[PDB]
Amino acid sequence: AEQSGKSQTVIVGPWGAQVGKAFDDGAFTGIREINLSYNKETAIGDFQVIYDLNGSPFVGQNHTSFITGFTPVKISLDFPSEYIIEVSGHTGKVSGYVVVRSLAFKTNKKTYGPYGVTSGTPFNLPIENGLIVGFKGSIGYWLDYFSMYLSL
Amino acid sequence: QSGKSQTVIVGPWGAQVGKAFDDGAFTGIREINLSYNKETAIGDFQVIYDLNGSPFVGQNHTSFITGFTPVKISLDFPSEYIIEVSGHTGKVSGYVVVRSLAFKTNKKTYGPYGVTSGTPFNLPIENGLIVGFKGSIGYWLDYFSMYLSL
Amino acid sequence: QSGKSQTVIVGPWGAQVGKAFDDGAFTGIREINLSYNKETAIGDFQVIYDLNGSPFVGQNHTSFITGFTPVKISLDFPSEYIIEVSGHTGKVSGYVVVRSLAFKTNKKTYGPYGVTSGTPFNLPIENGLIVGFKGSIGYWLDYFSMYLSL
Amino acid sequence: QSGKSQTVIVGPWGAQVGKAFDDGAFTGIREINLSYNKETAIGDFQVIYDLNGSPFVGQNHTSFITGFTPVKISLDFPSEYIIEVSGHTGKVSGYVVVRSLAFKTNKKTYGPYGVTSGTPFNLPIENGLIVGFKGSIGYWLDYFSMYLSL
Repeated sequence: AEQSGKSQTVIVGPWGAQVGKAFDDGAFTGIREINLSYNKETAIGDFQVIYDLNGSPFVGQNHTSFITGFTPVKISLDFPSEYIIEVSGHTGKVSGYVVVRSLAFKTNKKTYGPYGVTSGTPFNLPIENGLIVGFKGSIGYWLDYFSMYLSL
Repeated sequence: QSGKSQTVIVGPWGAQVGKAFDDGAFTGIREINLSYNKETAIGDFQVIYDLNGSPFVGQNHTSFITGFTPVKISLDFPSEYIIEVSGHTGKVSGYVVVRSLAFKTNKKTYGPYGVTSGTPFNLPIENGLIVGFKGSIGYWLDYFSMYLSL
Repeated sequence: QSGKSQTVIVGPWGAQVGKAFDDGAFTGIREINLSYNKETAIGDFQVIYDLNGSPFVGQNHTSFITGFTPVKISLDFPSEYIIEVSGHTGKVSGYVVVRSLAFKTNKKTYGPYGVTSGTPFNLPIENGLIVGFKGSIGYWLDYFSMYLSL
Repeated sequence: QSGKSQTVIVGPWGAQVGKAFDDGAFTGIREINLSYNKETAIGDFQVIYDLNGSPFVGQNHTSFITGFTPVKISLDFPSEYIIEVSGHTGKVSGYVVVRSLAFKTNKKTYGPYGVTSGTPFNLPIENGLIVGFKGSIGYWLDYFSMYLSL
C-alpha cells in the first residue's frame, strides 16, 4: 500500500501462551469448514480449515498435534448463509504449558462445542459486524495459541 | 448500498442485548474518561477521539446514579495506542454489567478500574486499532463494543 | 504502528507535484461546495461530510484569486451517494490543473463544472464510498485525491 | 450480512452496461499475462496472484480470436507493486473496448500495450493495493474493474 505489495488485515489475539510448530493460514474470503480435534482430559489438538476463496473452497493445511489420542470433529457450515458470530474458549496449563484448552464456535444458526476442557481462563470474541477469515497460531502437543484475521 | 462507511465491530461484552450509546468510528483515541465504583462496576464513559489529526470530543455517557470515582486516561497519541482491552463482567443487583476495565497500550497499563471479579474477557490486537466505542449505560455500564480498523 | 487509522486513497489527478489541503476520512458526504471559471479551471473546494450521523463542516479551501462561480451540491445523504467522479486536467497559464469536475450519484449527475477540455479522467466506484478529499489549491485546483472505503 | 468478505472495487472502464470474468480478491499480484494487437485492442488477460505468500494462478481469460502478441509482466513481488493503471477505451468494429493498458509500478513502467487512442483513463493509487481483476472479454477486453485494499 505504502511499503509492501502484500495486503493487510485486522488480526485479534493471540489467546493462549504469550510468546510448538507455528502456523499462519493468512486471510481468505470466508469459512466453509473447521476440522479440529480435542481430548476431554487435556486440550485442543489438531486444527484445519477449509476456507472460501472467491466462491470456491480452499483447503487449508492440516496443523497437527505431535501426539495422538484426540477426538476429531468436523464443523461443516452452510456457507455463505451461515457464518461464525462468536468464538470462545479457555486457556490454562497442561503439563506446565499454557495452551488453548477448549474452543466453541457460535454461528448465526447454532453453536458448535465446546470442545475440549472448559477449565482455566475464559476468553470470548463476539463479532457484531464483520467476519473471521483466517487463523494463525501454534501447535505442539496441544494448540498453544491462536489469533484470528477479521474483515468486512 | 447504505451511503455510510462501515467498519469491523467486536463485542458486545456485558449483558446480552439502560441508555444505548454509539460514538461511531474515528481516526484514533486521545483520551478516555471513565468512572468506577469499587463495590459495583463501571459507571460513566466518555472519549476524546482523534479525527484526522484534531481532537473530537465524544458525548459524555453517564450513569443514572452517582457515587463513582472518575479517572482520566490521557494517551500520547499517536505514538501511544491501545493494544489490549480487558476486564470483567458479572451481576450487580441482578444485572449483568461490565464490572472492570483495563487498557494496555504499547507504553503502559491503565487500570484495572472497578471490581475484578466475575467472568474475565480480553481483546488483544495483533494488527489494527480501536477507533470507536458503543454500548449501553443504566446504573452501570451494561455492555460495550469496539470499532476496529487498520 | 502509526496509531492512526488508514484508508485507501486514489489519485492524485492534476499536477504531479498552491496550498495543500487534506480533509482526511469521514463517514460519508452531505454537500460539496465548489467554484469554477468557464475559461480557466476549478477554484474553491469545500465539503460538508457526514461524521457518524452528524454533519461535519470541512475547511473552505479557497483560490488565491476571485472571479469564480459557486455551485452547491447538496446530496440527499445517506440514500444519495456519489458513484462516479470525472473531469478534465490541462494546462492553464503553464500550470497543470483540474479544469472540470462532474459528480454522478445514484440519483443524478452534477456538472460538468468548469472547462471540459484537456485530458479526461473518471473514477467509477463499483463497490465502496468516497469519504474524503485532499489536494492543493493555488490560483486553481492543482490536484486532488479521494479517500475510499467500504 | 453474508458470510462472504467484500472489498472496494473501482471501475468498470470500457463498455458500460463477451464472456464475463471475475477473479475475486487476493493478497497481491505476482505476474500479469496479457495479449494485445497494435491495430485493435487488448485481447487475452491472466493474472498470477499472491495468496498469503504463495502464488495463485488465475484462470486464463481468452479472446474469442487470435492474432495477438503476448506479454509477460513479472513483478518482483513483494518489493514491486502497481501504483498506477492507465489505458484507453474506444470503438473497435462498433464495440466499446479497452484498447490499451499500461501498468506503472514503484520500479518501472510496463506498456502501453495495444492502441493508445480513444478516451484515456487512469487510476493512480496513493495508498493501497490492487488485489484482483474482473471484466469481460469477447473479441477484445470489453471492460474491466479492479479490487482495491490496504
